[PDB]
Amino acid sequence: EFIPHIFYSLHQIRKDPNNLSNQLETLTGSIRHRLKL
Amino acid sequence: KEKAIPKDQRATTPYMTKYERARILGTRALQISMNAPVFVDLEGETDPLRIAMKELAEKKIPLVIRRYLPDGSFEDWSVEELIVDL
Amino acid sequence: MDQENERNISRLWRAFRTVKEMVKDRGYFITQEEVELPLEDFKAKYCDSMGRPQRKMMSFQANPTEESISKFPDMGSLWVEFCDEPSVGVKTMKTFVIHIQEKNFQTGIFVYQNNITPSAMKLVPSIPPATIETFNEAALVVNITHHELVPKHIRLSSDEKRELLKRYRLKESQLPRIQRADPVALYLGLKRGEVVKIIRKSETSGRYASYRICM
Amino acid sequence: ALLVDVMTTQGGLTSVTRHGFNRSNTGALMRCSFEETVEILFEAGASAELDDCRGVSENVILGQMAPIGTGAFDVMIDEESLVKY
Amino acid sequence: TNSEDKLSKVQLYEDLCRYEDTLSKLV
Amino acid sequence: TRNSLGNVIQFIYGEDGMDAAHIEKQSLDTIGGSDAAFEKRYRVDLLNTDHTLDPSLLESGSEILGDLKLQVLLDEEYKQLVKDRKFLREVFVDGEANWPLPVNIRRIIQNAQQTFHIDHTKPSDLTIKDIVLGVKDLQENLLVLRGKNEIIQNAQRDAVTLFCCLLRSRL
Repeated sequence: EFIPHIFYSLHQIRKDPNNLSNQLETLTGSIRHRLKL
Repeated sequence: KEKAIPKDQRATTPYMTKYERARILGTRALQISMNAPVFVDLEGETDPLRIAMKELAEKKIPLVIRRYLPDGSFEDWSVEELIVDL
Repeated sequence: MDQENERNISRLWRAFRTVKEMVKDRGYFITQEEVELPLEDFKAKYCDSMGRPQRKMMSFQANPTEESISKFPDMGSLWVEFCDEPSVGVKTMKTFVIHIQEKNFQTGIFVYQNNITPSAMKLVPSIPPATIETFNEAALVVNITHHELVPKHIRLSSDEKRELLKRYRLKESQLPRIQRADPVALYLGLKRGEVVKIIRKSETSGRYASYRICM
Repeated sequence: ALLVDVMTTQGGLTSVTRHGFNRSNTGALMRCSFEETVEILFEAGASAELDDCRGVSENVILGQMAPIGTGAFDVMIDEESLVKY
Repeated sequence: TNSEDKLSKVQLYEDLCRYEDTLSKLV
Repeated sequence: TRNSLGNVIQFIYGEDGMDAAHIEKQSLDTIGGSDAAFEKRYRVDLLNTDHTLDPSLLESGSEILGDLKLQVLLDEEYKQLVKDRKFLREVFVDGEANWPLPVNIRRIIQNAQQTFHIDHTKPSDLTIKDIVLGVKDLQENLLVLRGKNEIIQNAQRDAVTLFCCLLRSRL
């Protein structure tokens, strides 16, 4: 399953941009992983 | 003809040694220098060794290497099917 | 209790343990507990009231395991007997030979203390297909196979010998050879024309296997 | 490793001298090549010894091509590929 | 060869395509 | 390796069948070091907080945590490393680590890092399955002897044992 994970990661992006760049980069990498699969 | 090994039961390396390479180049250079037909598109070369290398590059030398096992049997490998490192 | 008594007792116990190790290594069935018998039990059993070592009660018969029989169908029972006399006479050797023959044993081990008369050893090869092998007591105190420089040897069956000979495409006179008087050959009891495999360590590949033939 | 394996391959310690190598089973000319020529020739004659002419020295004496590297194989012509062209 | 042509014919293929493009722009 | 009469002197040249000019000094990292350093360096655990992978290293670090097949594979790998340590300490009782061997793996890895301009500040898109299976397959594709009976198979594994040990050590 990639659809709910994409949704959720999308929402903690749009909820907390104030996270340090580390979390943003890691989470974007996670979304790139899910759409790659 | 009992010595010859069937093609399926060939258990020698599929790469060609430096000794086989030098022997093949020497034989081909001699044959070219004795006015043998050339199988490739010669382009401005006048040295039999370089034309031998050129023919080797496109894998067009029509020779076969026979490899002698210690007991006396032998294994036949065409020059076309031998992998040459570069 | 003079010191020489317990010195000789300890050396004899050492030789007994070494002989048991050898018999186990020849493919026979020997328990680990029997190999590790402490010297106190040895003194309790194989010594009289005066502490004299009663060698004559130590003779025993051993039989091959299931695995050895499967690998070597021809292998049979073995008998081992000690001799009390400082020198073995002709009559004692004849009695031992007759005992082995009537027991119909394929091989026997005769351990002597100091010396054997030439007429006694005249009878050694006179009982085919039985084999008689002698081991001087002073040479069995320490197990040779337990040294660091001695690699591990294994014996090969007829089928394994044939398969190796075919696969390497060889005739038996081109393999490396090992003599009969070689101590490990006596230990394993190799006859003429038998192939022994060697496993060894190597700086370049870790483990390496060689082969040799008994000539 | 090779030197040690050669020295102890006959079941015993074979020294690198005439007594160890020139008393081996190798070819007559090979053995007579160094240090005991005439006596080895005499003994080979008296025992009717057969030489096989496969070592390097026997192919150097007879002026032929030893099986050494480039000489370990034969070069032959393939008719199928030649006709295919 | 006609398989990919049929796959490109249905809209949701283009949908996943520009969705991938949009995430590429976002990254 | 034979002679003019055909007698075998060695069943393989050098016991590994390698040319003498393709061999350089390389260090086996499994032999030396205390058990704590070994455990920290080579052990990975997806269920214990002590020995987890930091999710900022692996691109899929978030989802992999808590899986079952992955930890089984990692356990097999760690058992292999332990057996390798035991064997290597059996061979070299002095505890030395530098021995001559073929292929300089350090230079190959450095070339891979230099050529692709790899930036360490970003997550990598690798997969544990892919790494383990790739290393095992590469071991499967190392050949010196090309027989077919069991004898040649045993000889070839015996030949390539130590190199496989180093390869497992580095990757």
